[PDB]
Amino acid sequence: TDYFVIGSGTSTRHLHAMVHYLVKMYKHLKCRSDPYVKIEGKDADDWLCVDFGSMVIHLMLPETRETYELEKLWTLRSFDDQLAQIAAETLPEDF
Amino acid sequence: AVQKMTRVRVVDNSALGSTPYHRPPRCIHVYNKSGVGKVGDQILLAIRGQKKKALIVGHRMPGSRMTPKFDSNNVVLIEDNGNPVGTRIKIPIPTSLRRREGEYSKVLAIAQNFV
Amino acid sequence: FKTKGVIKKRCKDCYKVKRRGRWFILCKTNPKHKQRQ
Amino acid sequence: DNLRIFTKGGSGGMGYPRLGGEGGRGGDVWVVAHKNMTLKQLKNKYPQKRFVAGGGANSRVSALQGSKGKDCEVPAPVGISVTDENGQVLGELNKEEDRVLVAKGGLGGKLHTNFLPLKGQKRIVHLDLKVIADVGLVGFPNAGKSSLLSRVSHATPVIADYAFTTLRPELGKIMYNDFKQISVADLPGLIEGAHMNKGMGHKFLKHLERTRQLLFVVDISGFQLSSVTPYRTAFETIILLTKELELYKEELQTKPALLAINKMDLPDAQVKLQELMKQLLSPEDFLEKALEFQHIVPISTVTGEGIAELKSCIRKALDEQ
Amino acid sequence: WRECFPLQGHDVARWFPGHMAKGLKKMQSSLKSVDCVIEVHDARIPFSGRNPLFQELLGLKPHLLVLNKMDLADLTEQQKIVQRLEEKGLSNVLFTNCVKDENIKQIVPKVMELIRCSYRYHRAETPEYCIMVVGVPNVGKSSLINSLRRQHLRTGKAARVGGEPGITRAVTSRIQVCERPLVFLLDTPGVLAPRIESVETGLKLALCGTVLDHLVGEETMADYLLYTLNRHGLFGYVQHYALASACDQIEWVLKNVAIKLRKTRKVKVLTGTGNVNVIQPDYAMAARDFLRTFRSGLLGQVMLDRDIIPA
RNA sequence: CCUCAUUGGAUCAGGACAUCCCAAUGGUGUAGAAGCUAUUAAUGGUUCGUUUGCAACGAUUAAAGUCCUACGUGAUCUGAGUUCAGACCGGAGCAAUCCAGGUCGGUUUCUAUCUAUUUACGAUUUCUCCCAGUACGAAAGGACAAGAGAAAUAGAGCCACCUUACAAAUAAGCGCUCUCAACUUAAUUUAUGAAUAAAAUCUAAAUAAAAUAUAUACGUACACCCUCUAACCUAGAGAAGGUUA
RNA sequence: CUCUUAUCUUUAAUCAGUGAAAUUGACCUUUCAGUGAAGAGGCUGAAAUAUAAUAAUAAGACGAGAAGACCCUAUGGAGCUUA
Ligand SMILES: Nc1nc2c(ncn2[C@@H]2O[C@H](COP(=O)(O)OP(=O)(O)NP(=O)(O)O)[C@@H](O)[C@H]2O)c(=O)[nH]1
Ligand SMILES: Nc1nc2c(ncn2[C@@H]2O[C@H](COP(=O)(O)OP(=O)(O)NP(=O)(O)O)[C@@H](O)[C@H]2O)c(=O)[nH]1
Ligand SMILES: [Mg+2]
Ligand SMILES: [Mg+2]
Ligand SMILES: [Mg+2]
Ligand SMILES: [Mg+2]
Ligand SMILES: [Mg+2]
Ligand SMILES: [Mg+2]
Ligand SMILES: [Mg+2]
Ligand SMILES: [Mg+2]
Ligand SMILES: [Mg+2]
Ligand SMILES: [Mg+2]
Ligand SMILES: [Mg+2]
Ligand SMILES: [Mg+2]
Ligand SMILES: [Mg+2]
Ligand SMILES: [Mg+2]
Ligand SMILES: [Mg+2]
Ligand SMILES: [Mg+2]
Ligand SMILES: [Mg+2]
Ligand SMILES: [Mg+2]
Ligand SMILES: [Zn+2]
Repeated sequence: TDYFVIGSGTSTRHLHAMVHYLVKMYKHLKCRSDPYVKIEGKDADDWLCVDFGSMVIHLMLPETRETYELEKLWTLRSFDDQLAQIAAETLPEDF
Repeated sequence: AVQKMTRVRVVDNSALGSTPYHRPPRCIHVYNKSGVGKVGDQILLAIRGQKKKALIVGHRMPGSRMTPKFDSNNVVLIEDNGNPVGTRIKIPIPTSLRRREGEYSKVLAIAQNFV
Repeated sequence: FKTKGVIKKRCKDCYKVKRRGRWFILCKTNPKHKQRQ
Repeated sequence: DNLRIFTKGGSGGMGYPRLGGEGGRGGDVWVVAHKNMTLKQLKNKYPQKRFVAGGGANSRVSALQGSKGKDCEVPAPVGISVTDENGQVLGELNKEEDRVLVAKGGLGGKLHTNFLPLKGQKRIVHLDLKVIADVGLVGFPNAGKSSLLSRVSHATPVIADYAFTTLRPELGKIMYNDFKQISVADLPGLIEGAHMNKGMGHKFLKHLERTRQLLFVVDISGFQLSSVTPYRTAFETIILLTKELELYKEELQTKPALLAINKMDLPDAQVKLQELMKQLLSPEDFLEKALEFQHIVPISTVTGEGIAELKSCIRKALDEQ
Repeated sequence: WRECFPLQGHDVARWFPGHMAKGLKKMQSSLKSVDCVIEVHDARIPFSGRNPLFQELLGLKPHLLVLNKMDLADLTEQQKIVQRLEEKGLSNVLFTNCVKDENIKQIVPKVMELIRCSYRYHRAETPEYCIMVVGVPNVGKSSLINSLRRQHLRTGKAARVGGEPGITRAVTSRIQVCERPLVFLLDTPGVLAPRIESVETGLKLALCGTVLDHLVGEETMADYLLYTLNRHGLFGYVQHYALASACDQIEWVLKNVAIKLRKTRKVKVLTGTGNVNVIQPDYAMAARDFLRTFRSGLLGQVMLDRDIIPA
């Protein structure tokens, strides 16, 4: 995507309201030729993600944002602390 | 192609998979009307006595031209609510997952490398 | 519309008709009162 | 939300003489906790309210023991209070995984003992979800409570022009900018006393018991309401309100409550509002201990003036306890 | 050291073969000729397993509980066990070791006295006292036939005694046990339950050997030993398996046990470049041997149901 | 005084409707959403496993219907059982033997004479998107029709790619493509209007309409009278059929 | 096994030579409903219908075979045991 957007929300209710408002405005605001966008994560109760053609928005609760740390990964593409801990291995026989 | 009783490689950093255990995970169910599982198709694993949902992110069977064939059947674990269990994926993931009908944006966010 | 063997009126407003080869009691006030033979 | 249910325990199977042995205990009714949504299903779906259990199988040749009967179950809303037909509280399914032996299956028929068969117990059991609102509205007739609920929410409340109106309380959840929803229910105007269940009575007053807090509307016009000839002042009305509430239940008086002045729009009402300020707080010309919570705000429902101010006070008290 | 064994997501232990169903029918039909019913069980598990149907279906006749395998169990609080079992409504309970004929004499006098209180109706004239033994698999139910067969009649083994569950399949004919009271026994196949209660009880019920271990895997069960063995304080596996020091991780202990026993497999692992077959230590074999030592009593005496009995 | 002994599976399925899903409707203690009950309809469909010897569960699905065809079907195949020759325990009998008690072992073959049969069709279901987080509803929650797009399965075909073979010019699927119209009705709902003074009444009155599943009216396919030494063929068992500067 | 596929040999098929077996009341040997003892190519009533081959399937002819099973009978046998 061209732009990656992450925004926290007060509660689950607030999260649903923000997602619905953006989609409603998106359809109203032109995009007549452009196709439609799904709302993903409704089954999820704390993290909702909407992927527009050139932008992706992830709305999640504070604790979910803290655990996943999406900001760090995309800011630091290959130097994320969690990524660093993931090493590589091989498979030798045991003797 | 993943079926019932296939052996799978968890490609997350989640403890459920990451931890070395003498038995690999085996597929118990493929969520399709077709029994076969391809890229982007969910499956139910039996991993360490636990039944856990997962998503296929690559397989050894050939696909259509211009798509990547992997050497192992790769899978990511997703929670019941649909949020990924693990927080990082360092293995390349095909970009076809974006346009397949379904919810894959959460997994794509967690994946740094795309092929 | 219940298909019963005997048709009996249940209220004053109920009335009877012979449509499509069968007897009906049709009540406008209370649709519960509808019966077909 | 205060429905009733009848049940019947299974009968005990009769035994087989000459060493055939016992008969199976009749089936018993166990109300089983499930998703709270079941209350709508119970009252409406499966309208027949009789829950009966299979009687135990009679002892058969070869001295087969009884099947022990077939049990029956009632899915119920979480938080339901199980009470007898007489009103005695058998139990409450406050938490999940809370089954209750509401009815007793017929004692297993045993030929060796005194009784060959025995019939199952059957009873009427009240299962009720009396409105557990966050706060409740208690006021005398013509107070204005329905009008107050009308504007805070969009509930189209029945407006009680005369007494003994709006018998069923109307539940309304109040939305807030914080996305917090507070449920408020307005019951009908209550009569003085009512400890003997006069008129409207205290039967609906059980609904307030469930409510965490109490909301008191104070119609300024009610002050010196001639009626037949009580001519109750608002000062008197509050004293009667406190007294009658104590008689019905001591705990009700102790429960957190708030005060809502009404009908202040009229200039004379504003003069009375100063009289309302005078009444209570500092001692006046009294005509037992009583409680004044002091969460009193001056508003007029008809003009919709000061309504926003009261909303805040309510939420503060709620968030506190 | 861990705090609580993870039981989220694990399933219950469903075994219930067909013979445990056809059998249950024959047992019901045999009520005609049974004066008393004896429930055998594993002393290590006082309050679990315990197929409820036995009290339900076989409740017609008087009942007696015989907790077997007392030798490989901790019975310091035996007094406490009786107190609660009295509350359960099991006034008479017996602890017996079949292999070394411990306390097996007492059973017959109690059955005699117990029968005297009851009525016999149709069988009031028969002089032979026929009683019936039931219980879950591998509780010594078949052995109890032989231990009494010899203790009183001094004749010899008459019922096939085997380690693995399922040896005795159908309800058999009577087996003579004594001559003076002329007591016969009816042997029946072990039945567990159509539905065990909890994932833990089912996990415990596999420890003593009541259900085939492969239905549980033998890997979600070896872990349970280490938990309870360490929790209960019986740090005996370290000495027996010459481990470095106490531990609470299966991958570690089973790594040590496997090396000690010089057991390895050729196991296919799936790496990122394709399947590869790599020789590895037998984690599966160690789990079995670790289980088979526990069950043999060389790892110590245990009270799997603890803090449930005291209360 | 006691008692007790044909049926699973595989393959291929024909049919009933007393309908499990799909479709059209009446009633409601049907606000919406979920449900309940009844009418109509036989259209196509109606999953994969574990322990099992009958059930007992797991994960799914729009649904995992109930029955009849001599377990529908062993000259198509297969496991039990009936049930034996050997052998053990348990229980009988002085023994031989025996038990409608356990268990382990344990050979049915068939070249089809007759009938019958072996060369097209016009599609089902599910999810997502939109309408629209709207109508409704105090909130919670949350539709219908209309409209667009994806797959799954079935049917009919094909080989540019991919894959697997022949270490051949081919054949396959694990690859690719294509699938539609309804003249004719049932439950039910309307309009006009007599018997019957109505400013009534859908009508086994004369009338006008709408409305499941079915189906063949209506289409597509076929259609030519055909030389043959022989060779060749993406046609074929033979014969037939195609091709021949 | 999902879910089958390709190749080669055997057999098959066509040409030449040689040439059996069980089986067979007679047959100019059809479908549906009925009747009947669980039962019909052959009976009752409808219907269908130029004639002969070749290669295939196995629903039927309660298809063909063996010294197969099961119960009962005989003032038929025989082996075994005894009290
Ligand atoms: N002047 C004035 N009139 C008011 C005010 N609030 C309500 N009313 C009037 O009071 C009239 C009587 O009905 P009202 O008391 O509102 O109904 P209610 O609240 O349901 N009464 P009850 O207490 O019996 O349930 C209403 O018709 C309304 O016009 C107010 O603030 N000022
Ligand atoms: N240590 C010990 N082992 C015992 C004891 N009784 C029986 N066993 C063991 O348990 C096994 C025999 O079980 P068995 O007597 O057949 O009991 P069962 O319950 O009748 N068997 P089943 O599982 O078939 O129902 C053997 O491994 C035997 O050594 C005992 O008192 N102590
Ligand atoms: Mg069919
Ligand atoms: Mg029908
Ligand atoms: Mg046949
Ligand atoms: Mg043949
Ligand atoms: Mg012999
Ligand atoms: Mg065998
Ligand atoms: Mg052999
Ligand atoms: Mg045999
Ligand atoms: Mg032929
Ligand atoms: Mg639509
Ligand atoms: Mg020849
Ligand atoms: Mg002819
Ligand atoms: Mg016929
Ligand atoms: Mg004829
Ligand atoms: Mg020939
Ligand atoms: Mg034939
Ligand atoms: Mg004779
Ligand atoms: Mg003779
Ligand atoms: Zn009526």
